[PDB]
Amino acid sequence: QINASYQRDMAIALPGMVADTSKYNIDGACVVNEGDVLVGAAVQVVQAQAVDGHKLVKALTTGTTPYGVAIRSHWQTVNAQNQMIYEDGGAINVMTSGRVWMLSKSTEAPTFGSAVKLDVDGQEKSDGTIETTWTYAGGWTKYKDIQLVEVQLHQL
Amino acid sequence: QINASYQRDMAIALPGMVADTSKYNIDGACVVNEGDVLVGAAVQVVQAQAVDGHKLVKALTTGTTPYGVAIRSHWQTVNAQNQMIYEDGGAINVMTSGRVWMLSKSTEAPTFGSAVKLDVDGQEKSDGTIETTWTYAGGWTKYKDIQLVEVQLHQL
Amino acid sequence: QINASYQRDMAIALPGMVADTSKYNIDGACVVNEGDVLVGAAVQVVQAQAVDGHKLVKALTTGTTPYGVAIRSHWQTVNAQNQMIYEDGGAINVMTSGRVWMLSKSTEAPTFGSAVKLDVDGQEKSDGTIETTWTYAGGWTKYKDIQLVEVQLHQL
Amino acid sequence: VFRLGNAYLISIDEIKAGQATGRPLSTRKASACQLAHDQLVNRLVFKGSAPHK
Amino acid sequence: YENLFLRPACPGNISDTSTYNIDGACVAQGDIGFGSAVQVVGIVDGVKVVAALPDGGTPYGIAFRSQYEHLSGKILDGEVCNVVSHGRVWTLTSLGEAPSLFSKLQFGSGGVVTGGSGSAGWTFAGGFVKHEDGYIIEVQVKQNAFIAPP
Amino acid sequence: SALRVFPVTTELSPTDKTFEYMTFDKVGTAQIIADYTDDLPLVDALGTSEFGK
Repeated sequence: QINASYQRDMAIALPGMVADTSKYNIDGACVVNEGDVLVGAAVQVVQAQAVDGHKLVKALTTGTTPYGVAIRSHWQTVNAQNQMIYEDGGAINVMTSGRVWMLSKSTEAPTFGSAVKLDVDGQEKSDGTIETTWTYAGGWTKYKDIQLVEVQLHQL
Repeated sequence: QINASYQRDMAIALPGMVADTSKYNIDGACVVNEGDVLVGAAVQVVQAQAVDGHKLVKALTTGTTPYGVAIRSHWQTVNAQNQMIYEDGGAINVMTSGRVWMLSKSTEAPTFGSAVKLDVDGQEKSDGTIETTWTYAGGWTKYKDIQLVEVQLHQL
Repeated sequence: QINASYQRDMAIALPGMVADTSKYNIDGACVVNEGDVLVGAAVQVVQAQAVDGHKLVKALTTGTTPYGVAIRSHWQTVNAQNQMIYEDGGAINVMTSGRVWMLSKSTEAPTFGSAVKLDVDGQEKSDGTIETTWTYAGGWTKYKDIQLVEVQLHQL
Repeated sequence: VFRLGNAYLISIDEIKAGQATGRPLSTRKASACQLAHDQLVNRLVFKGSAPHK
Repeated sequence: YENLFLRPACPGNISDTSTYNIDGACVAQGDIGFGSAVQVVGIVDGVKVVAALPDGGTPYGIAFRSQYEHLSGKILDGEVCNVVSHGRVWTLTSLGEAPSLFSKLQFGSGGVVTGGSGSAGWTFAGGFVKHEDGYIIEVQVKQNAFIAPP
Repeated sequence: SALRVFPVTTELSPTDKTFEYMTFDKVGTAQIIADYTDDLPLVDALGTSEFGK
């Protein structure tokens, strides 16, 4: 008889997870009643309160400027397809600066230092029509049936 | 037969020293590739590993884009040609934001708040060919036969 | 199982080593001038001090007359570029008559009793340009990719 | 009345290396800070500062 | 993982606890009022000399409210001064209505906000309240946003 | 299984950064001689080292 020992590696990242600890900036907001927002996808601001500055956010739509990216946090639910989501009514955590793992649906790894272009639904696309100030960070990984890409986010 | 007392002043800066304790950011997940890097000179990123995550950096050359400045460290640096350098295949301390003392090749004081133009060797010059987005923060001193300038850096 | 015993042979010679115990003569009142000398290569005299008595030697160059060959010494030598050399500004042993092993660039065995031709860099090589008055002493072996030849030197 | 200030940085690797080799670095940096403070006081006394009146 | 808000909305103070930077080694020429933009006129011995914003200058920061350094009510000539170079801060304004969110602000004379159609610089952060028959806005200051002309 | 298949030693201090080790070698020969002989050969020795980080 010959003894055996096996080996297995862990995954690198999860959708919407903070990449590293390099000078991040996360703020809380409230989700607008219309539509759910996927964790790890961009969001837009529709109205900011005048007294203090609290903001109402919803999913990105064509012809709008993004604000930040939804991240994993304490408050988060499960959808029908087991996709992790932010509900219509509740608090949301949004990252405005730093490195984050964000959903992608392209097919080829991006180049370091170039700009990031998004799609209507708020996910990465190599030839999208939405122009953003964010930058690629070089990380490119593949969770089970999920594509992820690492993005540097600059404060707006 | 009367006593006397004398006065002497310390120098202010040193090549590769952080100017102050402002909001700064240091990347230590980079590795020197293809040669050596001089402390107090700009560096460039060749490529970033997609899975491992270590960035590959080297000295600045014409037609490239600067990324950061190597800083001082009494433990990570190697002594050669009567100064501190970073050897090939070793971890490096790149500075991505904050105030840093850089080497210079000019002869006159610069204007506060103006844009910084570098030479093809990564050393400051008043009429260099490589243009950046970093700024002069006001400091302008001189060590023994070494000219230094205080430069403010932000993320690329 | 049945046991086994093996056999091995040591190397014959080394660069810059005294070949045997014939009548020799080694001059030690010389000093290296303007550079360094590889052990096992020819040298030249540039100037002899009239009142001090020391002789200034350096590596052989084209259109000159060689004077001797440096020999091995574990005390008066310095380790450099994975070889053993005589550094600048120090005492040196120079063999002026006798049998010595020196570096070679030739590819075929020489003929006993013939004349020795040296290359421009001071290493023995057939069909060379510099003519000498030394002889081959019948010795031709290689120490791990280094070609050595045995030369008899008559004093100038 | 007026106020002074400065600082310095140090890392765990440097601290351990100093403790191992016998010569530290934090002591030298603190000495430099104190000397800078004293020279600043003396310079303020003997040379003044026009922008600070 | 969230950022806390700050309680009193007075002019000249900070509005959030996000990433901020305060440049405390400065001196004033002339008189400066809390909540106004300042410019750097010179540097002596590692100290920056600041004055109120003129026409044609490039703003550097915004004067910051402190209850020990400035016992008078404003910053006086020859005083050490606090200046905010990065972060969200309440500024005096002459505008009448709130501009579009995340637009580019423009500074009139004396360091007051009067424009919302600039090309590059600081941006509106979404806060707009009323002070003394005048208004207060919330600005997001970034470090290398305004670059001194050659 | 990397820590089990290969041996694990303990010789480096937690503050050392490089290490070096040495190797030695020798040469020589012999010959058949007569009573009056002044041409005996000679011998010598060597040394080498390597580095690690």
